[PDB]
Amino acid sequence: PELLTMWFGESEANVREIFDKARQAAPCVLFFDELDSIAKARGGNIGDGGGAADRVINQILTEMDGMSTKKNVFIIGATNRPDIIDPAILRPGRLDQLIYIPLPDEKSRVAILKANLRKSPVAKDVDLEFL
Amino acid sequence: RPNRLIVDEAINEDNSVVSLSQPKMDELQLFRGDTVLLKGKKRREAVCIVLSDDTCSDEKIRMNRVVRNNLRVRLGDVISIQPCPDVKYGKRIHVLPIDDTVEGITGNLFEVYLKPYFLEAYRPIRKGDIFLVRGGMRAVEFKVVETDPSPYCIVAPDTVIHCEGEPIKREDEEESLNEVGYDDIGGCRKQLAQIKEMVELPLRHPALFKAIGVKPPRGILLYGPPGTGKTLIARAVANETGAFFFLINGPEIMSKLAGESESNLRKAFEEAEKNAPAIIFIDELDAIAPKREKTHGEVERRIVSQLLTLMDGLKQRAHVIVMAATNRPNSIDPALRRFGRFDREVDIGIPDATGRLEILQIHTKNMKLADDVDLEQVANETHGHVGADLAALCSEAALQAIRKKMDLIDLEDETIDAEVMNSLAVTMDDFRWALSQSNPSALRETVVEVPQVTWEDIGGLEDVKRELQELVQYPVEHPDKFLKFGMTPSKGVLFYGPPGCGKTLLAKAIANECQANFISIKGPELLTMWFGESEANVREIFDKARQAAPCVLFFDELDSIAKARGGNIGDGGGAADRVINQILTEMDGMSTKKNVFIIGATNRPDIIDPAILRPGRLDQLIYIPLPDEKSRVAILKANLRKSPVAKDVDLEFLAKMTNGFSGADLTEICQRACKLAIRESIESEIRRERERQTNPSAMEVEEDDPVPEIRRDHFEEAMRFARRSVSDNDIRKYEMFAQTLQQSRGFGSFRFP
Ligand SMILES: Nc1ncnc2c1ncn2[C@@H]1O[C@H](COP(=O)(O)OP(=O)(O)O)[C@@H](O)[C@H]1O
Ligand SMILES: Nc1ncnc2c1ncn2[C@@H]1O[C@H](COP(=O)(O)OP(=O)(O)O)[C@@H](O)[C@H]1O
Repeated sequence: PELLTMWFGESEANVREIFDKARQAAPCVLFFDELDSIAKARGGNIGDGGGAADRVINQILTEMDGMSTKKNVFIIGATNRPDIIDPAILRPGRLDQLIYIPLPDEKSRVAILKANLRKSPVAKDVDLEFL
Repeated sequence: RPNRLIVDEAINEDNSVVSLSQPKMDELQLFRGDTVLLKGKKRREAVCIVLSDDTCSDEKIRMNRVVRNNLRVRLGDVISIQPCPDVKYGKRIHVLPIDDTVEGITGNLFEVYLKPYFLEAYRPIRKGDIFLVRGGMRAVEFKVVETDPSPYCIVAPDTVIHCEGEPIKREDEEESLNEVGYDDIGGCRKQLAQIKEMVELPLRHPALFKAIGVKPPRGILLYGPPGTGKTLIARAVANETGAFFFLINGPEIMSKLAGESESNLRKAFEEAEKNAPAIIFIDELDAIAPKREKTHGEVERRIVSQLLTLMDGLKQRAHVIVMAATNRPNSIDPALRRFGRFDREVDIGIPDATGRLEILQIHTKNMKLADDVDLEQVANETHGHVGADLAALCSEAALQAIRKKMDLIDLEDETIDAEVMNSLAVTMDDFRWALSQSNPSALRETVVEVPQVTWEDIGGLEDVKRELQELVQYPVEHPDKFLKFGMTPSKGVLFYGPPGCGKTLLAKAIANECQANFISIKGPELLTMWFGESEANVREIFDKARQAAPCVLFFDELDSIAKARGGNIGDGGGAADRVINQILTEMDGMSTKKNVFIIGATNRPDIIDPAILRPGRLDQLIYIPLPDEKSRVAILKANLRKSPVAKDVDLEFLAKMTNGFSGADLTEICQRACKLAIRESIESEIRRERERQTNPSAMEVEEDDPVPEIRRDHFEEAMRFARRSVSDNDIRKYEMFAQTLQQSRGFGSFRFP
């Protein structure tokens, strides 16, 4: 939502201020949730906001290129659809490593339930492993 | 000491009655209708008649303004009650009026005023008091100078009165009952309660407050549409609590020439600080402290800086309270809303129908109404008006009534007569004309109020009623269990189904049952904030919604985004998703504690962007089925209850035959049946005059066949062209969108324990 907010009007000020805030508070783990939102938005009938999409992607690319490697500021991005994203990002000096996150199965699921149902009551009757 | 009690505002209008709670009534061994002696500051004694009331507490005595001005006390003071059953009958009196309430009367004050007041009243009186009697058009107050036996006596049918004598002057202790009080404000009960809560202690008890050593409020903002009566509220508080109300105009200070304007403001603050606990009222704050962009000149910046410095110069020891009045809180310069300066904000909204009723009731206390007055109807008809407009309405209705009959009454040369200004009875023909010529001032504003739809208005939909009652009522009624069980309450509900199934009625009904403010937003408004600016238009709406909690915000036709974006235009998509992005942004940011409930409505759910349908956001979906032959009988009863019903009723083929009708076509069927009835009635009337124009006196009496009646024939002339509002194919697609979830719900078999 914030990415699209700085996609329908201005594009430059917000990226500069957010990267400055991230750099000044080092160390930090900057997070870019739903990096595919712009690609999903402009992939439909809408075909006018592409200029601002170039603006946003260019800002992200430029103030990743301008970050000194001595400063400890990571960048993490999560995308639901990887293929339609810009392949310029997946270049050395930018987001390079790709980690695949599978769907939890069986033995992971019982741990998921154990973590979730800590809550305050209990379930001493039904067996977690069965479900 | 079982005598000391604290005074409080009463409800009864009679001057010589007070309200006591039953335990104090029993403990003091006093009976109903007797006389008791009351005493307070400055050694003032009064006589009154005890009346019962369970609402007041033991320490709380309810008593109205005239007795208070007799006792020379204020709210929250301490008075003591003593038994007085020895009061005897009376004798010669010399009741006299005051000069500044009798100018231009010149009438028989004995017959017009005192006789109605003392007739079957048995009101006791005491020497040296002031009592106010309501009459023809003004307020008249009389004073007693002596009586026999002195001072106590009760007016009896067999006593001698004299209203002859020159008017006396003011007692010189003010005590003017013609000023404002708490009874002159209506429709703003909650806001007045808040103001009393946050102002009464620093002004009434300064010594104890400075003893405790806690920071008092230094500024209060009142913002709302003009004419709602903010200055009235400030004046009422200042007069009743006891203060030195000092008013500072905006334009008057602004237009004072050269750089001398600051000197007046500084002198005002320095003079207010040196007198007493005061209430400085800065009127039209936005006139002298506007936004930074608007301050083209340089004197405005100097004035604003002077105001800020003077406001900051309120070091600890200061009983001065600054109150400011303004329009919407966007014109004020942001630097004024820091801490130490104006921080508290109170919203004085436009009154609703009930509030209009109390305003009209207040403004016509003097006027002599007729027996044809229907003030509740006028209040129900006058939506979109503020206090000043209703005051002007009453005033010019009185002028119309006096104008209609003025030659016959005595126009004299300089004064009036009391008798002639008593048959003046304003009637509904005057008020209808008054409404016919009047321009409302508010109109195009968002209105928040309790909807009047009751659960019985809607028919059927028991499952949806149960789900809504579970979802909205439960979190606010038993909060502890939610916290103790891990469960974290839900935020909103999205409705979907065929159009015309009554989603808006259900939302209004649930808002009424939950007893919370309702705010409705229409599709056209969303389209308006589409084309152009969408930033603030989704900002002040949420600000108002959050400020007036508890609330049930309703979004109608949320699907218009895809309805208009979808097509051959495609260029409105940017400003389009601006709106949805703003909705998501300030709907994911609301605190879970806030009890602001969001409800969405749509009829083409497949095209809604699935970003909204996520956990934390609007998640629960309730399907509203198209009513069919189960419940249309209830719908028809609901929408034909108001009309003068019919004979033989439907209950039958009328409802039975139709299968697949929404509410809209049933309502239009009712409208068409009533239209046919009206057409028949008017045609019979026109025939009656077209027949009697050539006839002599035919003992013309009330026989005109005017009794309303809508027989089966009218309904027959109605269902001959009714149409199926909802097409059959729509059901398929809506139920397929439901089937997506239901097939995702397919796995439901009971597993092993
Ligand atoms: N109970 C009431 N609520 C609101 N307004 C009222 C009430 N009683 C009287 N009024 C009218 O409201 C007017 C207030 O005038 P004004 O000071 O201009 O209001 P504001 O300054 O808030 O615009 C008075 O002239 C009075 O006639
Ligand atoms: N008990 C009822 N059930 C269903 N509809 C009703 C009922 N009573 C009245 N109606 C009609 O339903 C309409 C409500 O429209 P609304 O539900 O807002 O339309 P939409 O569902 O398209 O938003 C009213 O105009 C009214 O004429």
